[PDB]
Amino acid sequence: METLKITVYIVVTFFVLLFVFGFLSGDPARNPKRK
Amino acid sequence: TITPSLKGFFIGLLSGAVVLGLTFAVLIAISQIDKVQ
Amino acid sequence: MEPNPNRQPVELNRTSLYLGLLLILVLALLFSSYFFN
Amino acid sequence: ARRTWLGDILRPLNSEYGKVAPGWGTTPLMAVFMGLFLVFLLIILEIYNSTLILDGVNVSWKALG
Amino acid sequence: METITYVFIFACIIALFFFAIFFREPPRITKK
Amino acid sequence: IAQLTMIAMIGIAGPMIIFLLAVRRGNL
Amino acid sequence: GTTGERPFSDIITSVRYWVIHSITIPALFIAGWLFVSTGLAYDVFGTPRPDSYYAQEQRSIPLVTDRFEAKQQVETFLEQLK
Amino acid sequence: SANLWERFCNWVTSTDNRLYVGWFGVIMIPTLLAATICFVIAFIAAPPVDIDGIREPVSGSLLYGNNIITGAVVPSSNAIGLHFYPIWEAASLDEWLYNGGPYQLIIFHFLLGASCYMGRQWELSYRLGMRPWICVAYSAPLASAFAVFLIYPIGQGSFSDGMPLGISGTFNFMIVFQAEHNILMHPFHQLGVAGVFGGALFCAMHGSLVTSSLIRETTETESANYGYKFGQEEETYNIVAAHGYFGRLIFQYASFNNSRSLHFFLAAWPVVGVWFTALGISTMAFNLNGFNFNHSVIDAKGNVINTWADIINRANLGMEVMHERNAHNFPLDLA
Amino acid sequence: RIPLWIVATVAGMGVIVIVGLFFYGAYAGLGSSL
Amino acid sequence: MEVNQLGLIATALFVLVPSVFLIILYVQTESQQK
Amino acid sequence: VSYPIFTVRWVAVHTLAVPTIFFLGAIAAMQFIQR
Amino acid sequence: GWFDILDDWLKRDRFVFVGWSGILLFPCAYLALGGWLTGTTFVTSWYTHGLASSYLEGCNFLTVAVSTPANSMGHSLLLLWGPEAQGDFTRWCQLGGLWTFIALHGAFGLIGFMLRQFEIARLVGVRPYNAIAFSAPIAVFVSVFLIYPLGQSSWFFAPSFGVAAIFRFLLFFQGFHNWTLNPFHMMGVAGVLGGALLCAIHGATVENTLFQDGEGASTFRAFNPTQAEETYSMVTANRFWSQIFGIAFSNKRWLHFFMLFVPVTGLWMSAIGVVGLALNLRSYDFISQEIRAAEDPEFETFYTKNLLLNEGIRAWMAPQDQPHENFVFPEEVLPRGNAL
Ligand SMILES: CCCCCCCCCCCCCCCCCC(=O)OC[C@H](CO[C@@H]1O[C@@H](CO[C@H]2O[C@@H](CO)[C@H](O)[C@H](O)[C@H]2O)[C@H](O)[C@H](O)[C@@H]1O)OC(=O)CCCCCCCCCCCCCCCCC
Ligand code: CLA
Ligand SMILES: C=Cc1c(C)c2cc3nc(c4c5[nH]c(cc6nc(cc1[nH]2)C(C)=C6CC)c(C)c5C(=O)[C@@H]4C(=O)OC)[C@@H](CCC(=O)OC/C=C(\C)CCC[C@H](C)CCC[C@H](C)CCCC(C)C)[C@@H]3C
Ligand SMILES: CC(C)=CCC/C(C)=C/CC/C(C)=C/CC/C(C)=C/CC/C(C)=C/CC/C(C)=C/CC/C(C)=C/CC/C(C)=C/CC/C(C)=C/CC1=CC(=O)C(C)=C(C)C1=O
Ligand SMILES: CC1=C(/C=C/C(C)=C/C=C/C(C)=C/C=C/C=C(C)/C=C/C=C(C)/C=C/C2=C(C)CCCC2(C)C)C(C)(C)CCC1
Ligand SMILES: CC1=C(/C=C/C(C)=C/C=C/C(C)=C/C=C/C=C(C)/C=C/C=C(C)/C=C/C2=C(C)CCCC2(C)C)C(C)(C)CCC1
Ligand SMILES: [Cl-]
Ligand SMILES: [Fe+2]
Repeated sequence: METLKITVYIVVTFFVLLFVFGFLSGDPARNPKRK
Repeated sequence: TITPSLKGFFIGLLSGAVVLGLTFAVLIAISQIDKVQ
Repeated sequence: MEPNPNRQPVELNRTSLYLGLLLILVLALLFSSYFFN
Repeated sequence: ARRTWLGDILRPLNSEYGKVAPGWGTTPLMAVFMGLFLVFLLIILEIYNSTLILDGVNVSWKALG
Repeated sequence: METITYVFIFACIIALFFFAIFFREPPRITKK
Repeated sequence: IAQLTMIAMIGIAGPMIIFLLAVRRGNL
Repeated sequence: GTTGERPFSDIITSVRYWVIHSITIPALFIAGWLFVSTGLAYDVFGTPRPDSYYAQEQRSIPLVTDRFEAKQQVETFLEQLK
Repeated sequence: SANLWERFCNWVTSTDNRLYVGWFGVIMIPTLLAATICFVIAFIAAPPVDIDGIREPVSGSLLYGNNIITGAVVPSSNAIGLHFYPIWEAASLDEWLYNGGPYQLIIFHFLLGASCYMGRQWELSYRLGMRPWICVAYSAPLASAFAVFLIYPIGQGSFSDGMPLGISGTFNFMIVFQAEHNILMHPFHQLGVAGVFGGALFCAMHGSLVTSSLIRETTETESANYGYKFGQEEETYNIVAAHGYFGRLIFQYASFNNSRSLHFFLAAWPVVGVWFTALGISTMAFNLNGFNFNHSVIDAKGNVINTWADIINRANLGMEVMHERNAHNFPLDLA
Repeated sequence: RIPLWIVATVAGMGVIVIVGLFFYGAYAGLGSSL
Repeated sequence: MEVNQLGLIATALFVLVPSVFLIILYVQTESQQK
Repeated sequence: VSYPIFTVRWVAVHTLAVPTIFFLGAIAAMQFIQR
Repeated sequence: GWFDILDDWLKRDRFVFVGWSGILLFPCAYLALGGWLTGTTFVTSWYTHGLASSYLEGCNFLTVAVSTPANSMGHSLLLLWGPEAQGDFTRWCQLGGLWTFIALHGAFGLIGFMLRQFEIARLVGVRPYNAIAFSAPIAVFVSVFLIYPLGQSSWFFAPSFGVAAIFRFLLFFQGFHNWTLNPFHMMGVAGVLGGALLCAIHGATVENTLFQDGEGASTFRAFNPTQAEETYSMVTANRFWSQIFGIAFSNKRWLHFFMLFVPVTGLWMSAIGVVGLALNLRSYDFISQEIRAAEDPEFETFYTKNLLLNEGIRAWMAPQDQPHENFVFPEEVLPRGNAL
């Protein structure tokens, strides 16, 4: 039960990092023309 | 025979025809005053 | 007998099948509660 | 086609297909019964609705026996 | 008996969903 | 009592400061 | 894009228009005003005046209870100074 | 490898995926799978929930006597209020299912994902070179789920007052709401129904006008639909004939001839109306309710002359006086 | 010719006035509560 | 529980019958040459 | 052009236009009734 | 022949198209709108519902209304010159003659209008799907303002014309018919709610999937009133939704027919449900639920909860909502929870 908390926390961090480090990766660039 | 409500029916049946009348009168008339082709 | 000349073929595309079934199933999800009442 | 006994005997009744009267044919005469029917219904309607009462006509389960 | 019937239909709608999204008629352009 | 007197003036004021411009025709 | 009617725009701008309606519009207004202010409206529509819902004591409502003798029943309700 | 992460970002963002898992998607896909999976299990097998914190469990799942229409996922306990109740906050699941834990796990993940779903409706439009704003249309229905699932509870002080997740449970949310806020008599709800009624109305208008003014290209015994090929150059209906008819129904200047202005209106109306409806629930979440015209018109002596507004109050009192039978101990309902 | 923009802003204020008279009537008339 | 005895068969035929209908068509359409 | 005056459009416009003002006048007056 | 001359004139293209239909539409449509606007400001509902219902009495735009006739009247057409009013006008007003007036007139007015669509359609040479669609609103008006009360004791239980006066119609239906639990009302809303979605969703899909046909930002002017190319990328729209929702249109002819169908079918269903509420043949309860609730006092669903809300609505409203019943419910008989 104290474990599940830990796991859940880890799991949410992963995705939230994947998210920030994502738009950070020069997202404006990704699109049809002007970039 | 011809009871109060029967008289009223006529009053409405008559007051109705009139409206249809003046309406088709006016209409049939103004219609025949312009429509050239 | 002469092959009747008034007949045409019948059709139901895949999308229609889907739209159809979606309707049948959900109606069933909507009315089953009242059928079991 | 395929004629048949009954078929011939009935042949006349179905043949005058597109046959129409000319112009405004019976129209006007028709437009009168039509108006008569319209008034007839309004009466029997208004009688059932007790809007047009008529001594002799009692619109209830009564007037029965 | 009722529960089973309710879940079944639900399970059937989700199956439909799948087939509808992944097994539609590919939508073809101009020459259709 | 009736300070509607106020509103009224400050009210026709807004449209005025553009109307006078419609007269002196310019910069609208 | 057009029909016989004279383009509203032109009319709502014609000094003739206002010369006519500056008279007509307020006319209609002052009329309806008087319709209410003269108490006439109350009689044209049998609508109760602030002092005519109940009789002084009564706290009951003048509910019409039978169709045919309704008008008659209503008249009596006006009787108890209602 | 051009660089794993470099690649990953190219896939995620790839516009060649059957379903566009975007950046927002990376948050969406998981939260939505949790919300959905927990719900389905709850709705089917969860046990009774002490929604009102008064130890009077309300069972709302199929296996516990409910049918599709009655069944629902019940809101967290009132004993809990606005406190966070993650599974790891309970001595056991048995305790968690009794205090309505599943409810929070669901509303939070759903609201989270449904937002990203909006964030995605933008992203894909970007990767495809199309104008944004579609996601802004979806802001209305979302802003409602939010109002009904979070704002109202924050405002009222408890998640137990949020809308239940079920058919009948929703009617409950409505009937009670009306009693405590007299919503039907609130400008925002009215704007809401105008938008919804209107929407459906217009939806029918457009739909018919267009469908009725389609250029003939089909047989007498052939689906009139085939008269259209995916990827056409020119239009499939006479928008000039459409306008011609509709302009005559009412009158010309009261009819659209500009397809772009038509479609803007078509989108603007419902979205704007629902925005207000959502602001209504979010506003009555702080007790600024509908108009209260109770005993307004009174006669010459002081007697109270009823209006339909009063007949409405009686119906409301019935709801007030009967909801939450055993939950009240005092005179005023301040919660 | 009377400039349109004036026909409007005049007919406009004219409505805010009548519709505003109604709103005042709400705290005085019979529709009052006093 | 205390439900209707015919509810099950009413729901079953309500789903089967029309579904079977559509399906018969779709497949006969689907298999029409050219 | 040489536009006419009394037209069908005019009739309509007045059937709604005339009564309206008459009502707005009536109502405006009610704002002063009391008890 | 005069007829064709009468025709000629009528079907003449004016600002406000008249047409044969107009001979029915305008007379009625105006009378209906007129009667409402009249009662709203002048006629009262005292002799009828013991209620103030007009501006003249103090009601505001929300509380005003043209209330139904007494329950004594029954289903009487209440003609100005009928047994009730007896030619008298003021009495007519006080007996709620203005209701059957607005009702019956507006009724014909909806017939005339649909006919109009049909007539104008024909002239302009377009398909009548605008008329088919309008069947939906007719059904609603017909079933709700006519069929319904025709099944009840009288016109008194039909919805009174007014804003608030309609809200009580809603509350009533919940409380007495438990209407929200009706399969048909649900379909109803699924359609109106779902219809207001297609509306919004399609609109936005178009505005944000447009081609550039101008150099301005305000892309409204960039539109070709004269057909030619599709003004928005139907091909792009397809791919968008196909990737965000999984499903997406791809046949504007169907996408638009669908938009007619959804909300018209919805309203048709909501009508049938009411045609049934006329006979009181409602969808009030679930028997299996009631039976378990009787034997077992700890069984509680959001359904049972609701039914109690109804009991309260009925008990606390019935008195001033059905005056003709001279109801007297002693304080001790009134259902109430604790404290409240
Ligand atoms: C979707 C498409 C997009 C289009 C959108 C278009 C934009 C729409 C903008 C909507 C904004 C609505 C805002 C309403 C503000 C109300 C103002 C107010 O604070 O006003 C409050 C006052 C209240 O009046 C008084 O209210 C009460 C005051 O009493 C209190 O006050 C004291 C006296 O001051 C006393 O001491 C008393 O004891 C105490 O109780 C009493 O009842 C009084 O008798 C009296 O009635 O005025 C009144 O409300 C009386 C007048 C009522 C009319 C209100 C109608 C509102 C209609 C909503 C609009 C939506 C309609 C949708 C249709 C769409 C069609 C397509
Ligand atoms: C043309 C459109 C039109 C239509 C269809 C209606 C329809 C209606 N009106 Mg409205 N009305 C209209 C225009 C119209 N009105 C206008 C313009 C006005 C303003 C003047 C009114 C003012 C009005 C009032 C004041 C009232 C109505 C009422 C009514 C309703 C019933 C009345 C009735 O019984 O008529 C009966 C129908 C007829 C008279 C038609 C007869 C037609 C035939 C062909 C003529 C035959 C005539 C001949 C003399 C008979 C020979 C038979 C012999 C045995 C005697 C009905 C729904 C009443 C109502 O609403 O009640 C609640 C009511 O009180 N109307
Ligand atoms: C309550 C909401 C609602 C309203 C107010 C409404 C209103 C309208 N819809 C129309 C059309 C349509 N509506 C359509 C589908 C829909 N409409 C819907 C919902 C609504 N539609 C829905 C949900 C749908 C989808 C099924 C279509 C497909 C059309 C049209 O083609 C038509 C149109 O032209 O589009 C813009 C217009 C017809 C005008 C007319 O007939 O004049 C002539 C008749 C008159 C004036 C008689 C009115 C008589 C009525 C019965 C009496 C009303 C009584 C008082 C006058 C009103 C005040 C009472 C209230 C306070 C309760 C009208 C503006
Ligand atoms: C564990 C268990 C059992 C769980 C149970 C959970 C539970 C309680 C669920 C119960 C659900 C339930 C039974 C509810 C009942 C509701 C119901 C079935 C109602 C009855 C419906 C019915 C037959 C009544 C008739 C009314 C009717 C026709 C309404 C239908 C409305 C409807 C289907 C509309 C769909 C709208 C919609 C979301 C579609 C969007 C389509 C789309 C992607 C278009 C986007 C788009 C736009 C463009 O512009 C262009 C250009 C293109 C190209 C394009 O694509
Ligand atoms: C006086 C004073 C003062 C000040 C003041 C100020 C600063 C002011 C301002 C003001 C303003 C600033 C005003 C304004 C006004 C306005 C108005 C009054 C308007 C109106 C409008 C209208 C009415 C409109 C309309 C319309 C329509 C409806 C449609 C479309 C078009 C149009 C737009 C035309 C002081 C404190 C020192 C002190 C004391 C005195
Ligand atoms: C009944 C009747 C009749 C007749 C009558 C009529 C036909 C009438 C009409 C009337 C009318 C026809 C009226 C009107 C009125 C109106 C009014 C009174 C209005 C008002 C308005 C307002 C107030 C508005 C406002 C607004 C809005 C809505 C929106 C937003 C903005 C504003 C604010 C501007 C007869 C004899 C046959 C017989 C018996 C019965
Ligand atoms: Cl409750
Ligand atoms: Fe469109």
